[PDB]
Amino acid sequence: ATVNQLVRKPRARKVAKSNVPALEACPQKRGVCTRVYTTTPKKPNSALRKVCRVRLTNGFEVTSYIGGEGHNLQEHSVILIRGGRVKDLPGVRYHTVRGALDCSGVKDRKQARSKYGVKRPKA
Amino acid sequence: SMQDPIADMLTRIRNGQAANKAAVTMPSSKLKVAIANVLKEEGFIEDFKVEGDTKPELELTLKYFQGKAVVESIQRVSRPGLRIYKRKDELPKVMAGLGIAVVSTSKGVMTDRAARQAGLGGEIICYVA
Amino acid sequence: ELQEKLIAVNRVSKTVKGGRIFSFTALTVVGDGNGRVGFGYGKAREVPAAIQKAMEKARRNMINVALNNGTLQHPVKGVHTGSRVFMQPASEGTGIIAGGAMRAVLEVAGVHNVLAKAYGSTNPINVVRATIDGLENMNSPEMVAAKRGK
Amino acid sequence: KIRTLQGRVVSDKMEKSIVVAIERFVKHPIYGKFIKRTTKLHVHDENNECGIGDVVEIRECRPLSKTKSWTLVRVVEKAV
Amino acid sequence: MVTIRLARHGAKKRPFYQVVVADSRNARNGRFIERVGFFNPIASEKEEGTRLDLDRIAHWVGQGATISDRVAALIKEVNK
Amino acid sequence: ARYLGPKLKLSRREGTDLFLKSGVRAIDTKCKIEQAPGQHGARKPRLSDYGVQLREKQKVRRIYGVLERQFRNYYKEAARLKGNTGENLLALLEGRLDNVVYRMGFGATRAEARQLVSHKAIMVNGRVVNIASYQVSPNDVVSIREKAKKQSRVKAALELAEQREKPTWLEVDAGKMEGTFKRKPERSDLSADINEHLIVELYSK
RNA sequence: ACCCGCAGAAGAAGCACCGGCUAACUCCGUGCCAGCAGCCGCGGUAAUACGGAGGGUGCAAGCGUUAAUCGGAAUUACUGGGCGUAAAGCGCACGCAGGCGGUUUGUUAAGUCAGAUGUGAAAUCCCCGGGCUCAACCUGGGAACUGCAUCUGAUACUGGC
RNA sequence: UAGCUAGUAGGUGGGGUAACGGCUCACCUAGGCGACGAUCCCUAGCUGGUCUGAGAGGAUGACCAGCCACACUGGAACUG
Repeated sequence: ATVNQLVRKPRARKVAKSNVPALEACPQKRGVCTRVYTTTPKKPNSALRKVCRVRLTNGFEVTSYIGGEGHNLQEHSVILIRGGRVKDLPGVRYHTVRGALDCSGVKDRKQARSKYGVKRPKA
Repeated sequence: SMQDPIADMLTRIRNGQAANKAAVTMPSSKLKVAIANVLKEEGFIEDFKVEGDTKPELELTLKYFQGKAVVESIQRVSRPGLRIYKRKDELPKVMAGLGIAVVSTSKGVMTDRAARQAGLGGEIICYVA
Repeated sequence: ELQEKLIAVNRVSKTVKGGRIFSFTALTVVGDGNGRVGFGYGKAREVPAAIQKAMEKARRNMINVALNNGTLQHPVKGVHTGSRVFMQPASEGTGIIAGGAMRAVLEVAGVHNVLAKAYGSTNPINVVRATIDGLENMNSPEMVAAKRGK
Repeated sequence: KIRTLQGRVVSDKMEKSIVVAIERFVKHPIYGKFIKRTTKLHVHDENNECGIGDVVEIRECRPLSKTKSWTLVRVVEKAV
Repeated sequence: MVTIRLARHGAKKRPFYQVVVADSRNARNGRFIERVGFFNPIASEKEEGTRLDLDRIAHWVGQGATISDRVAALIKEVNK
Repeated sequence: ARYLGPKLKLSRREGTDLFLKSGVRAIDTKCKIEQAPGQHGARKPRLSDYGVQLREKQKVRRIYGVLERQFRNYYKEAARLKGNTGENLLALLEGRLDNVVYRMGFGATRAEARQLVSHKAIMVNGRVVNIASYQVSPNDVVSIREKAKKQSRVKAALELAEQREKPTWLEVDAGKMEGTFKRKPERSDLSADINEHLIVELYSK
């Protein structure tokens, strides 16, 4: 550029990939879950993947991702929703937390028990 | 036009070396001559002459040792908008000491070696190797 | 007297049918650990041939490094396309300083008291051409009857 | 030493005081070069020797009036 | 106006106290212009007990600084 | 906890006894000595070659009884006060109180020498020391506390002092259970199985 | 505090990871399905990648996960970027305010630099040392805040005249 | 979002404050301000400082020191 430029203005910079406005700047929110659907994934693989429609207890409505040895969800029973990157399906931003509210853990685990939910003690 | 003395003097010399010229000519001034008066002291030139009275021209003869080249870098680095000003220790050690810096001081145009010996600082005009 | 080293190996990309080609590329270096270096690139079928074409190129060239106080005689620029390399001297009793891939070339030249910046492509087969453009741009005077230094 | 400035008269439409414009240098926000900046202020005068285009010398005093702290010292150069 | 007083020399629950010269107004944190020894209220049979600095006090003896109740026995705990 | 499980595994990974569980003649003990672990072998990939320095760091960590977080701090101290970092670090871990109690023959192994420090049996310059990280310097005097000098595991460690290389930089006498650290180790005067030209090339992460 | 007893090894070890980068791996179940990952990718009967299982790798009283903000991005180029084409030169010319302008001798000392005074606390990163078992906390001076004001100077260069 | 404007702009009296000044009650004239973004609208505690780094800045405002306002709210006054 020419040596007199960049007067009375700073440089513009880029935003750090913020994408989850229904969370109100919080790490998580509650949602009731209303419908479940199936979506065709990208790149050639013998696979199909699932999504759920979620109304949030803060007046929003979005589509969220589901997995962890399949799904356990049911209408209006209440679950948690947070940000999670995919990749796994196109056009999606949100993820479902396991071992919390109506959402189950993973049945019978011997390692990695601090991830994706594990059964409660007794007996 | 003669709008800038340094964007003339250094450019004529740097391009004159790419032409393998023994000597190069320019419109003369007491600033261009004060720089030649340092280049001769540090051994870069073997001669310079000023001729023309009321339209004076400066012609300086580069001191070659064997075949080609006499300057391994000849840059201004400073700008007319904001010039490079340095305090009495802040004088640059050009090409890690294989070159020199030329300084404008209240005691005239001199080397960073001579400015440091005089306890002076000022404005940098040339960075030379 | 003599130091030898392997820097890089890569298979040729080409899908040729059907399958891929069996050609490989290699990059090796030779030096003395005292002030000299040479380099070689080679292309042939499978690594045990490609590495030998690279060694036989590296064993056919040798350039001197200009040294003073055990470090570079001056800071120097050397360029090949996207590899815009600048090499500069370091402090007394030093070696890290050098790391990454530049360590592999300075290890056969013998001088880890040298700092580098690539200002673009660090691609090993191309940056090695820019460093030796810098070694051809090293000054050895041949000027001490008029100019200061040494 | 006294606290003084010089500047040009730019409006003489008031009952006693005058309006004067002074110039100063300020640094470019990244390239550090000095560039020129105007300051336009009211100046205290009770003698009425000058009008627009004239250049005057001014001194900084005690506060003289609401937002006025500078007084006219002398005329330095007349327009034409 | 300065008085000879104490200042806290860190160490949790373990009082060593630095002896300092300061004006006896406003907050007691800092405000001291010179250090003149250590009160050392926790030393017992050690060759490094209660200490003075006979040069740093030399402007402040006699009338030079005020003496406070806190240090009125310092001259008999030091050697001497 | 302090290592846990069998220590002799480290001596099988070399094919040479690594001075582990040593007693009396330190030979045989029907422990599978000089035999390789496992059965698949054999026939193994020949490193990255970057892994060669990570394995060389492993040897020094297992021998001198230190973890990565502390090894990085010893490298930072060794990269100072002249000489190369590889030689300086290999002499800096030699200056540990737990290693000096082992070189003075009061422990047959570094695990039982480190036990004397962890159980506060060790004295340095008339002060009792409970830290194994304690730095031993030129002319420092190290001894066993007077009512612990007669404990028999220290007397059983003297059986190795007549078999090992006498450390040229320190001097000791079991008739008083007292020794002195004379000088800082030099690589011309102490030879090791550690590759000193590899442990300099670290970090690199 | 600091030291000394009674009880009996008495109450005290996990967390992530095991296809590749990435050290650790093999044996069954499934058979392009179902499940898995940071990215590349895995899966049709020999799956080290899914479930199951023994051991192993790395960290350890912690180990993994994550949110925001920086950083690699010399991928907003002050340090340190471009505009024939891949992304950018106004349709074009004129011009008020701004930016920029030959040369020498006087003169001024604003800008620049020099000799000093005053200050930038506690700290920063760093060099050397101290009060307490180490350390915090507290230090006690260096290195330093390269600016801002005043005093006393220099006049080449830039600007004023 | 490009215009804003009768303490707005200069002047004359007498008050007020510890003190300069419209701070204040009353006159006499028609000026003054805006691209360094005035006006209009939204939103808000913050500097020395921190993390990263050759250096600098977007964001942040703990420490260790400073610093604007509030005590339901909208506001006022005395004592000092």
